[PDB]
Amino acid sequence: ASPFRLASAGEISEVQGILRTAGLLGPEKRIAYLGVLDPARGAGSEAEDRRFRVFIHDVSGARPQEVTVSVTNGTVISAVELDTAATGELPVLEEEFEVVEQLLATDERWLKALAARNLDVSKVRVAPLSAGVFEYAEERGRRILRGLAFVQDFPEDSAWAHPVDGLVAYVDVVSKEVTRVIDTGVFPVPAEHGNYTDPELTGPLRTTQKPISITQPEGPSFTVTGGNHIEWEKWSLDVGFDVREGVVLHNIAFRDGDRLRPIINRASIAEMVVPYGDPSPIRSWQNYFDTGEYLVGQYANSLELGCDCLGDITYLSPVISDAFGNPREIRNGICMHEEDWGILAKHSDLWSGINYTRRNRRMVISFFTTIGNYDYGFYWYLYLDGTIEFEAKATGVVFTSAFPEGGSDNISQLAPGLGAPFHQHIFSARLDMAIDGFTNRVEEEDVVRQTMGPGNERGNAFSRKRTVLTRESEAVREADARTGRTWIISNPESKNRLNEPVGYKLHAHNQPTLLADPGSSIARRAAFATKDLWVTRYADDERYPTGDFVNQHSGGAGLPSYIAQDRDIDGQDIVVWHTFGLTHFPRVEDWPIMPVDTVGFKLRPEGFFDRSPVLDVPAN
Amino acid sequence: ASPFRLASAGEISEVQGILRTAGLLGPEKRIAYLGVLDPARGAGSEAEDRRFRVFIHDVSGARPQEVTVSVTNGTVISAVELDTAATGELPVLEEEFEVVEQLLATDERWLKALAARNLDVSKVRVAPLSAGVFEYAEERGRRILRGLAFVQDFPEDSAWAHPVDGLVAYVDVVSKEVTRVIDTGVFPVPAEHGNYTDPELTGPLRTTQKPISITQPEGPSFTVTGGNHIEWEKWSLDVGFDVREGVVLHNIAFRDGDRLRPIINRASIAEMVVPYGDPSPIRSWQNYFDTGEYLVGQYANSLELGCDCLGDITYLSPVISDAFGNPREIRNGICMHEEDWGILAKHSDLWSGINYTRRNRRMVISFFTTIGNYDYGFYWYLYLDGTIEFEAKATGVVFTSAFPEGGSDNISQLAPGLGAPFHQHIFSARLDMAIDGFTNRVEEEDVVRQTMGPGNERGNAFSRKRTVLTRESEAVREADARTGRTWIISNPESKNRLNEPVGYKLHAHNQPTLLADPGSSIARRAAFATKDLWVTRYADDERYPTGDFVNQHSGGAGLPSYIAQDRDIDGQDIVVWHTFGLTHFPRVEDWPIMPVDTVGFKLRPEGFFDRSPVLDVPAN
Ligand SMILES: [Cu+2]
Ligand SMILES: [Cu+2]
Ligand code: NA
Ligand code: NA
Repeated sequence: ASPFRLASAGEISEVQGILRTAGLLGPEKRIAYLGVLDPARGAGSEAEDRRFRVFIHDVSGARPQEVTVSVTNGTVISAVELDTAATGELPVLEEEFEVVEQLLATDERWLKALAARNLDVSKVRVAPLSAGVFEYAEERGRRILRGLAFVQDFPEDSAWAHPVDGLVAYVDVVSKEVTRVIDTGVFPVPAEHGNYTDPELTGPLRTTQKPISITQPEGPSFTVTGGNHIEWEKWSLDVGFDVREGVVLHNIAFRDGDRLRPIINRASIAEMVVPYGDPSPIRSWQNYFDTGEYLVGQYANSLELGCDCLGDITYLSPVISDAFGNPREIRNGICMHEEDWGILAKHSDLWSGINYTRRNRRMVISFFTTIGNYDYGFYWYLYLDGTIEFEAKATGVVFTSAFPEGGSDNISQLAPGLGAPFHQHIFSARLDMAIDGFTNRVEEEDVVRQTMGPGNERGNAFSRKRTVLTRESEAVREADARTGRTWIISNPESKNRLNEPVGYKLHAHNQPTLLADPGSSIARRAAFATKDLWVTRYADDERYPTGDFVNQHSGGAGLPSYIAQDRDIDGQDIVVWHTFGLTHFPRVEDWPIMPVDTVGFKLRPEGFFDRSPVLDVPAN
Repeated sequence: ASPFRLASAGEISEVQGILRTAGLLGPEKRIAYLGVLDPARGAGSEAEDRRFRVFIHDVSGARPQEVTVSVTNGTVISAVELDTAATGELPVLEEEFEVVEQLLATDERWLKALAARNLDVSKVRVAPLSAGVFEYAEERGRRILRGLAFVQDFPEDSAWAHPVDGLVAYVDVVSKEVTRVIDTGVFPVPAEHGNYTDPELTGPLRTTQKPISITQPEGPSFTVTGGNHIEWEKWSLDVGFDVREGVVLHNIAFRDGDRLRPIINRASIAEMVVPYGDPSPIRSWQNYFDTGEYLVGQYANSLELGCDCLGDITYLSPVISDAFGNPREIRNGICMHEEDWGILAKHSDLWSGINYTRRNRRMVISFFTTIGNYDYGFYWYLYLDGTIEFEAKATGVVFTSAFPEGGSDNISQLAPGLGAPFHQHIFSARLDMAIDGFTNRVEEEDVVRQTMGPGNERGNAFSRKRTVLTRESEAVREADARTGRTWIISNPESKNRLNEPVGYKLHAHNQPTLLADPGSSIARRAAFATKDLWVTRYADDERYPTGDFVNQHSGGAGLPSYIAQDRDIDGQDIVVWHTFGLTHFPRVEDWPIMPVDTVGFKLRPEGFFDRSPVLDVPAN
């Protein structure tokens, strides 16, 4: 019944038939992206209109199209040819991963470089990497992928231990041409293996780990209705899934007594960028937008009970489309469960003699994704006390290079002759705010130091200042950990019983933002990442901080272009964009597979409730 | 057998007898502090010498003494009269808590102020607060406590909801004199109650929370031997307990294959300070060193299975001394258990087709303490991958005031007429480092931005710089979140297989440090808190960042005085002092009892192991 229900297999078959009868899905076509569109502002129209956005690629070489279709009304709504030299290529196709290794396997120049290194071609894996935009003018308009080579000694070998440095090729995957092959010098191929399941490397496994058993004998405290509508401990929300963004949260709300109070209309990780800091021309072009270029949702793992998700777990299995419009189920793609979170509140009073202790709990909603050497867990947490937290978990295998003779200021050595280039993982959270409704605004809050003097005779005083962001042109903000800087999203027209506007406070981790030079290509294409916080006026088509077509776009689209409109955000329908990430100087302990590292943010109520919202929690 | 074993009841009886026969523990004496001394550097002396340090107070008015005794040799080792006007008062006695309310209950000036507010004296609770050092010259040399009044409407009432503003008194607890009573004006006593167990306030309790069951059918994976020696998942350590510091960790080490590698010799929270930012003369003197002035260990709660500690929990019950030298057991004062911590490592490889997932685990060691309105949980965590984390959990009831007519820049309103002054909770972690032994050093690590140009043609490069701290005079460091600043403690004489010095990286949360004016009394007495990081050369008697006698000391002792020696720390026996804390602008949701807020730090291996140390973890 709900317009926010997950796309069904049936709905996706219907989309493929509508594109077929309309003659848009010919045998030369590929679906590069398919997703349900969110209902428009003011869903007061009786009965939904399930619409779908589709990106259609033409392998033969024709121009691609952007298509909207209504499955409610079996009709194509719009269909637009795209000039990709202008607005950007389409997302990388999964079938294109192999084409780079196969195109290179017959190229004369490729084989010359391999033979000079005594590499058997059937042993060389080639990674299909996004091209970006640089100085090669013949790439404009063309669908380009660059290739980096790794040696696999045998089928089960970890190729990441054997990079082939000094060598890169570029590939046009439509016309199937190796446009360039660059060989800047021979580097020794690192010899040590990195197979983390070889008893030779692991040694004997531990016998010391006794089991931890986490059960819920009466089942879980949350309920799911309609496929994806969660109700848990006064929280209410819909779990959506998009093949580009991954897990999306809609209609996050809190049942304060008898009325349902909205908090966030839509929450998602709307882009990630991984820029590399090795200035070597073999790699100085390396930057991946995993979300924008590859679509992280389509590589969601299936999560195993007992290994990935432990406890009483409820699964969701979202449906996406393959390149031909057939429905594909991702079995057990989303984990949801509650877990114990220690003490919520505690006090033993000397004067009343009353002792009081309550436990905290969190709702967990997660999925895990693999793009090549990288694996990423996306975790959303809901806590009893109203706090909302996001956490990214980064693991997998580090991207490797050779370690140069006598060192490097931009690469870490992980094993003899084996290096790891410096890089970042930067995420963009897009928070469509709905603090007690849609009239919201953002204040910046700084700690204020006071000087010893009149009115502050003992020099102990300190305060805080709040600056309202009224226009988009002044809502591009930087962190300042030293002054305790946070941001409050409030509703100026909704007050608590103290006659204060209700609000939520955003707590950032204050990690470094984009390190690249402001004149670089990557600072241009990933402008959102140069700043910690952006606020925009909501608009239906302002969906991604980089725009709709990241692959080989020349830069400027998305956030820098939205805020140019200089719209009013003082008490309006606004969207908060928060940049946060990890700056990774790889360590020996990251090799040969890396332990999880984490980064995130959280939002806590700030005068949203009239008292603590967890007075009614039992003792058990 | 171990010299780091917890003090026993027998040992404490023996201490009381030795002080008795020696005529130091007369009927006018009080033990204000008793603790075991750590073994000296080079414990190669066969058989230990269990020594004890004792602070002895004289209620009659004589001078107090500092005494060392050996229970191994039943002899007093040293005994020193103290000039407390010079070196500071002794810690606050527990029996002194009542004396302020009883001394004030017969004072003419106190009763005059109460009658002008129609307060029945038998209903007024008085909080015994530390005095600090300010402008009152008659306080030098005297044992002073200040008193703030709260109304209790009935025995089980929460007095914190009913502060009596505009009123403070000062009290000499030795001669029993009310030295001053200041009444700066009448404020309405806030009327709403804050009883969080009253069904009227809580409403009906939730019936929606189903149970979470955490069991270990084969028992826990860690072993305890000798009372307090932990071995768990290659970790090894001793859990100590001191009535001032609380839980202390000794001899933290990691079993890397066959050899036992030390990491940290001694870890403790060596001081906490809570400064208030309300400039009102009723409160502008308010600062508590809970550790230094009150001794947090002696207020450790007893932790209930199922409420405070959930799972398969092992308890320790430490023994301390009461004011008369009788042993007092704190039943179930320390919780230790392991808990599941999600995914440790994960990768699905496209080319090898191998799927790999491991879970992480943490060892938990905690206690909980109550000082008046405040409750604090101290958590030390040990992780499979070598990470060490500390976490403070702050809860209890916020300290309250009246909320003034038409607002305040230094106080939050929590209920009609009820305010909460701004304040901080600042902790000092003292880390006696032993990275693969005692030759250690500290480098500061900053991210380095590079300009687009020659050698960096595409403007993508970035690097990092490490600055060695060689003398104490240059080891007073500040955070800088914007440049990713961290600190590495390494051993220049111990290398990994890449010929890099092994090391651990300290990750700080980068919260604001002491906000008070640098000329304030509190910036003088709490100098450690004005800076994020200090490094000192180890010395037996350099134990606390504030010195041994915090109560009413005029300032400068501890860290600022140690570093003046300008000793060498480049490859030496060093101690790291890390300042971290919470800046608390109270919110409505903090009332009437506050949900937990957290702050901490962590240390991760940085080239300490030759590869990942968790390759040998099973799948289960
Ligand atoms: Cu990384
Ligand atoms: Cu506080
Ligand atoms: Na909004
Ligand atoms: Na040391």
